[PDB]
Amino acid sequence: SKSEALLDIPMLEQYLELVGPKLITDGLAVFEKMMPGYVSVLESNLTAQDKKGIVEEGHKIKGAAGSVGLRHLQQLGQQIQSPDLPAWEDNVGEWIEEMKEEWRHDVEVLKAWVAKAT
Ligand SMILES: [Zn+2]
Repeated sequence: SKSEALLDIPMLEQYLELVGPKLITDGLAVFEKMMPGYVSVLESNLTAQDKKGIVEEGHKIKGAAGSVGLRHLQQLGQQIQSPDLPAWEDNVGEWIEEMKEEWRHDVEVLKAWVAKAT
């Protein structure tokens, strides 16, 4: 059930048919190199209590993750960039830490899925 929950399987299956696995795996390699810096910027903005900085970085990750089918990371970045939500002030530091702790795992789950599908 982890593949279904963390990845966008319909999008990935259509992508495999249209482009093949190489564009997905190359995109994923770029995502892995940029994510350490994206999460560090989220954290430094959280410390500075810079709301615009946090929302801007959330939006960048949302797009980045959605491009490679990381549906749950995309949903976290959607929540991070949504200060209109009643729970935002209470939970944005929790969603930041959740992202920090899990993104490498979510990348390993997509790598395995692409390996099995191909
Ligand atoms: Zn999570």
